[PDB]
Amino acid sequence: ACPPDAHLGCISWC
Amino acid sequence: ACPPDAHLGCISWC
Amino acid sequence: LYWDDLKRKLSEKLDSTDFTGTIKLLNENSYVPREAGSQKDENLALYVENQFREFKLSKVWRDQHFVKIQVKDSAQNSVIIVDKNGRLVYLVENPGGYVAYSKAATVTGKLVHANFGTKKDFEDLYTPVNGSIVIVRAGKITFAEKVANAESLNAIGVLIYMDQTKFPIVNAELSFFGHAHLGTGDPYTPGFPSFNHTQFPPSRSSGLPNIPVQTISRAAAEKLFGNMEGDCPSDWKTDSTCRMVTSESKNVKLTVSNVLKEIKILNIFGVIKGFVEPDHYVVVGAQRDAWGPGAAKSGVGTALLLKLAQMFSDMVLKDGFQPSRSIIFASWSAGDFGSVGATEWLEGYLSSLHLKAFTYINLDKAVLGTSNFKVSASPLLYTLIEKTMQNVKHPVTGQFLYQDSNWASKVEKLTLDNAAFPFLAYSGIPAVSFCFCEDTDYPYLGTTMDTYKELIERIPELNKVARAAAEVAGQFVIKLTHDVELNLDYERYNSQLLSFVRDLNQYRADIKEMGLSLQWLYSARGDFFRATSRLTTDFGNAEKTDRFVMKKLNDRVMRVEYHFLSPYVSPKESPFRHVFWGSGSHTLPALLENLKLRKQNNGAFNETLFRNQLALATWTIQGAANALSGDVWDID
Amino acid sequence: LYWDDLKRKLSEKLDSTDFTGTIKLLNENSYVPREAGSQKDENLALYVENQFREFKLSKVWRDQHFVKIQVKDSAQNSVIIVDKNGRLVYLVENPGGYVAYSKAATVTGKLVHANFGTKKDFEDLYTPVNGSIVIVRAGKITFAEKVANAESLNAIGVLIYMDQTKFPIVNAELSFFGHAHLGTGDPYTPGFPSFNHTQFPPSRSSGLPNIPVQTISRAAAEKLFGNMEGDCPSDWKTDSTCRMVTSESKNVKLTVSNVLKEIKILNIFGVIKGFVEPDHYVVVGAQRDAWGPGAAKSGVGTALLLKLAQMFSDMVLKDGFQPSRSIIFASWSAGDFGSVGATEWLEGYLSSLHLKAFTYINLDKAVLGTSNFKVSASPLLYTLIEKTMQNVKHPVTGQFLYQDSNWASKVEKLTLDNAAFPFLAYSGIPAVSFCFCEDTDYPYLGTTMDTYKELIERIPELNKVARAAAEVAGQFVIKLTHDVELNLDYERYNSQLLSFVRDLNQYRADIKEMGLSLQWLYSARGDFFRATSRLTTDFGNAEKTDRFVMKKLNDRVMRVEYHFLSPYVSPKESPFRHVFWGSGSHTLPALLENLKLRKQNNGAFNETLFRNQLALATWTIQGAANALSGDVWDID
Ligand SMILES: *[C@@H]1O[C@H](CO)[C@@H](O[C@@H]2O[C@H](CO)[C@@H](O)[C@H](O)[C@H]2NC(C)=O)[C@H](O)[C@H]1NC(C)=O
Ligand SMILES: *[C@@H]1O[C@H](CO)[C@@H](O[C@@H]2O[C@H](CO)[C@@H](O)[C@H](O)[C@H]2NC(C)=O)[C@H](O)[C@H]1NC(C)=O
Ligand SMILES: *[C@@H]1O[C@H](CO)[C@@H](O[C@@H]2O[C@H](CO)[C@@H](O)[C@H](O)[C@H]2NC(C)=O)[C@H](O)[C@H]1NC(C)=O
Ligand SMILES: *[C@@H]1O[C@H](CO)[C@@H](O[C@@H]2O[C@H](CO)[C@@H](O)[C@H](O)[C@H]2NC(C)=O)[C@H](O)[C@H]1NC(C)=O
Ligand SMILES: *CC(=O)N1CN(C(=O)C*)CN(C(=O)C*)C1
Ligand SMILES: *CC(=O)N1CN(C(=O)C*)CN(C(=O)C*)C1
Ligand SMILES: [Ca+2]
Ligand SMILES: [Ca+2]
Repeated sequence: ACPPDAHLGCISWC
Repeated sequence: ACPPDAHLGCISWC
Repeated sequence: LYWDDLKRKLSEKLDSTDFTGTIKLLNENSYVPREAGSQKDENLALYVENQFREFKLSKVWRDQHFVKIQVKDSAQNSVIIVDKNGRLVYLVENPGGYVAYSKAATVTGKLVHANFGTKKDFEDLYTPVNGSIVIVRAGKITFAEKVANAESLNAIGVLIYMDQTKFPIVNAELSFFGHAHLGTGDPYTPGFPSFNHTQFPPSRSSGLPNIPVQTISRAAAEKLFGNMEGDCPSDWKTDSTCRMVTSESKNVKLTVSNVLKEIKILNIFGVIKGFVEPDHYVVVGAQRDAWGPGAAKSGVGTALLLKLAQMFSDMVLKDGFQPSRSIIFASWSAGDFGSVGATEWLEGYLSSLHLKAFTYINLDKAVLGTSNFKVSASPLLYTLIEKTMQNVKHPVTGQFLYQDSNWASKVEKLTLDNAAFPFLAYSGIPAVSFCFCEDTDYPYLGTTMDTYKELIERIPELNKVARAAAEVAGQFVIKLTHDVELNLDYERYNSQLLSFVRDLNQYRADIKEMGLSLQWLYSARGDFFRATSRLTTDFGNAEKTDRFVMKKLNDRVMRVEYHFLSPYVSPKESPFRHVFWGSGSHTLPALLENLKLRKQNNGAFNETLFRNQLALATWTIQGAANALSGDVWDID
Repeated sequence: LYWDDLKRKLSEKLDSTDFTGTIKLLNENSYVPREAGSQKDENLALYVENQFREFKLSKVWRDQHFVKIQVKDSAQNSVIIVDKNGRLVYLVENPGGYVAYSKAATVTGKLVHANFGTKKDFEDLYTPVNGSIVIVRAGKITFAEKVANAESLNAIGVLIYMDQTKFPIVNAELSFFGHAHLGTGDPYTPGFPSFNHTQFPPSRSSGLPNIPVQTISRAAAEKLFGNMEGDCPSDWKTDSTCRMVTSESKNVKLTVSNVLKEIKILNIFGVIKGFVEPDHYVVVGAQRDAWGPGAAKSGVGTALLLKLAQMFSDMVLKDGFQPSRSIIFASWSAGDFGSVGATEWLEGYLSSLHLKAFTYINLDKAVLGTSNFKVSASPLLYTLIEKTMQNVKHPVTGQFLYQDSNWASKVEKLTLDNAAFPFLAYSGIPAVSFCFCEDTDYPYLGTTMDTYKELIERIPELNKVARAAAEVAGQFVIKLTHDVELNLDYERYNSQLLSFVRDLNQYRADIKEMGLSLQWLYSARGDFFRATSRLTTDFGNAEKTDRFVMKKLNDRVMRVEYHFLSPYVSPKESPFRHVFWGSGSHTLPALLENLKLRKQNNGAFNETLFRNQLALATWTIQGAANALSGDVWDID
């Protein structure tokens, strides 16, 4: 599982 | 005066 | 200290360094995922920079670039099946992943399978692709090439999937990422650096596709195959569920949406300055960024970068290691988008790098398996590589890596997705990339399952294997920096030249019909050969002690790679100028490509082009021999 | 030996060497005339080569090129006046001379005077030239530029004459020669060498005109003026007989015929090898070929080449002169057709020359008069030049050449017809050309009256004057080869950068309107400045004795000129890549040219171009500063 905050590791729209 | 053999010094048509 | 001393000290450091622990640490939540320019990429950048400081390297520094990346946005990325009227029949998938630098567009058409999407895959299809959408399996070539090939046959969009056979993944729903820039670097600063000083002028790379591209799950692909007819050639060796063409009533509509974002990226550097010629250096490099957790993609390489810089710093600080030449360690961002961070550094500091950076070692994907040790590199590095394989041992078997006598003749050239490629093809820095590898591709690359868990489960011996990757690269560093010879084998280019002349000799009739001759190419290959003999003789007679005569000889070695960069093309419009390893109509392969088309006789052959190609390839080779030979007045 | 020792020994050799005798000898019948590639050119080539051998130079050698030259053929070259129906009115002239690389064609139209044919001459005309023939006076710019300017305003042909005022020639019937290639080198091998190995592929230079061009006598011009109306602006300062436009009933028809010949040309070389760094060298060069006898055009320069090589060989063989670096002496052919022999050498051996040839000294037309000493060069050479003028004496007055403090700010840049131009603009070798000169052009250049008789009659002091030209160049050679510093002043580029920024600052409103900024250019100029200070500091602290640290510093000096060669353009399509001294849209002048057109607001300004120009000029400068500054990791 990616962490719940995965979006902070994404420049693409999460 | 150029020499009488001037043509030998010419690649252009003399 | 001597080679033997340095080999043992390295062996020691290696024996005690903890590789899996470093990789495990890079898979922690703060670093995952770490798409280039994201908070988590930045976090890992700061970690790496801070580690470099702790290691007390001569100098630690960073570069900042603003680059343009087309990324998935909030809108629908979808593939749906549509009756011949446009009416929905079935949504297939809203894919999780995306393909960067895809065209944003919505397109509808037949679906035609093209295997891997190689030129020959396209050649051999019975179904025409003009005006239809293509589906291709991942593998063999880059996404960018798949798309370019398709677009050149007037395809209207592309789907990419992972077949079960080539990619045995339990989960059939798995998403995946990549890019379709046919190139490296920021597509919006082709041939110049993404620095504020440029003020970002309007400028677009020829490598950007003009059709949409999207990744889909295997599940999605199977649903589409269930709407398609025609058995796939069994020599494709895909799954049974494979099919070739949409049924007569059925179309598919691809919608992709993305936005062009300016992203700040960080390259993080350290150097260990040399003791004698500190202004000359090797570069060791690893991608830090990734879509998903990127344990194999970026973490392994980043771990190796870290441990290498640490060990070498210990060796210098503690065991009296004195490299004559310097060592730069580079942690690159935006590798996942096409070696972007590395390329911008090269473009930014070319004037500083020229004949100073004399080799590049890439660390990415150095550990994917344990079966094979595969390498790709400049011929200049083959001998060093050979020596290294003969004295480094496999981590599983206890045997030396050098099993195959003929290994050098099987080496594949660097490709567009490898970060060593621009080092060699654009800046003419000899470069090497290597891995412990299976015959299979590591299937989790570009997916959310590229984790430490998966890596160690698949490679229980990870730590020993990583230790062996590190030893390969460390030996390269030492042989490259410690001695008074470089370990760059210029003689290796003689067989590359033979191969080329041999291939060209096949077309002697075509040459004869054109009133042309091979004498001068033959003669230039002989000049190159003789120039290498003389240089090797000069090495043999040199007072090794005499640092001036050794510098003169070595500087000639340091111009060899450079002189194969075509001096006739615009480095902005054709950056891969290396006539052997680059891309475009100035390369030696391109010259053969063209000439082959003459037998075909289709008016595909361009004779004016071929005459100019032959001229410039001839003189580039002759000019390289002439320069290697010594001073102008000494040429015969 | 010290500078003082070497200066005196040179002075001695000079005092005894016989200049006029050498020039007289080169005007003998075997050498006259000596159009490039002619029997007589070849004869003089063999003489020169044999002399070099007699001088016992380290090595004597020759290069052979086959180049394409368009020359006058057997058919009619004529200008006739024609009534408005085509009926002959008057043959004006069958001219003796011709313009090489003219279009072969016959054209009829009005005749319109355009003074010298500068862009501004064309701007300021009231008569439109679209569709008519132009007449222009020789001078100010090259024939090639005259023609290009005319062709760009859709003129249909060109006539060139020598007005009495600017050219006081008793004989009004005198013919004259030149070329109209807007370029250097063989027009049919643009950007690559004219060597058999290329097999001469189809390839044509952008610099070839597409309209006909012809030289005519003053007599001929006067006859035409007697068919024309309109007084010429008195600020033209031409003769009274001048007029501007053909009368209403009168046309003129120009017919020119020529043939494209493959010609073998010879470059003849000697070298005096250096004692310490023989692989680095200065080059000294002189045109050997000419249409007509070419005493001033080629003989003076060739005489200087010979005597210089002789004296230097004596100095080494006899007086213990030990130059650290080598000296090449080059006798070029096909200079009269646009520095062709020199250009092909540069293109042929670029890989061998790169950062090895560190200066070029041209000798052509070094003696035209006695009034003024004029020089054109790389800024890198200004200080050496200054020092040389302060210690060399005028041959007529006994006073030092350095009269003017501000001389450096009045220097005009090298132009297309000077053979130093390609050395600097294409290969990035600092170069210098110089002369004793009048305010007038020497009127016999390109005519059959360029003889020894005319030269000595006009310059009775010829021998002393030639002796002084030789001393200038000899001092350059010694200062450049003898010391452990180079005498290349990198700091000179700071004022060139100031000038550029100052000019650009005039257009700050335009920059602001475009949302652009000058901060980075300003900042890059400061970086360059600081990098020059540090380097000069490093020189000041160096152990001069220590040959390694002196080589490191000097090698940085030897990259300065090179780093101003634009790395963004194709050297084949834009060979004059030097951003200061070259030609094309990548230069710094070009950037201002474009930006000036914005105020004009005519849609002449190209904003996308200007944005790309600013970016690349900025980074070229920044990149030069960065590289001069030291190692990559040391940049701020
Ligand atoms: C260099 O360029 C970048 C991108 O153009 C600049 O960063 C942006 O600045 C604008 C204006 O202040 C902000 O609105 C953006 O959020 C920034 N973009 C990012 C971080 O992607 C940066 O300021 C420039 N640096 C200079 C001029 O020193
Ligand atoms: C065959 O190749 C030649 C050489 O590359 C192409 O010619 C160039 O065409 C462009 C515009 O199309 C011109 O601006 C160049 O000057 C041309 N170069 C030369 C040397 O001719 C040509 O277009 C190609 N033709 C075919 C058959 O595709
Ligand atoms: C190099 O090229 C030149 C010119 O193409 C060759 O000289 C010509 O050779 C032809 C064929 O023998 C003759 O008819 C011409 O008279 C020669 N041209 C000249 C001197 O202008 C020359 O032979 C070639 N050299 C080689 C192949 O070694
Ligand atoms: C203004 O200048 C631009 C940039 O040089 C010119 O654009 C190029 O045009 C060619 C064909 O005309 C294209 O193949 C290039 O890709 C263009 N480059 C760029 C960066 O746009 C443009 O043609 C010029 N336009 C005007 C007003 O003349
Ligand atoms: C958890 C994970 O790795 N992924 C991949 N993504 C990125 O790398 C940006 C996308 N993603 C999101 O949570 C947005 C899931
Ligand atoms: C005598 C002389 O110098 N000229 C100039 N020409 C050349 O230089 C070729 C032409 N010419 C001829 O005799 C053909 C007269
Ligand atoms: Ca870029
Ligand atoms: Ca050429």
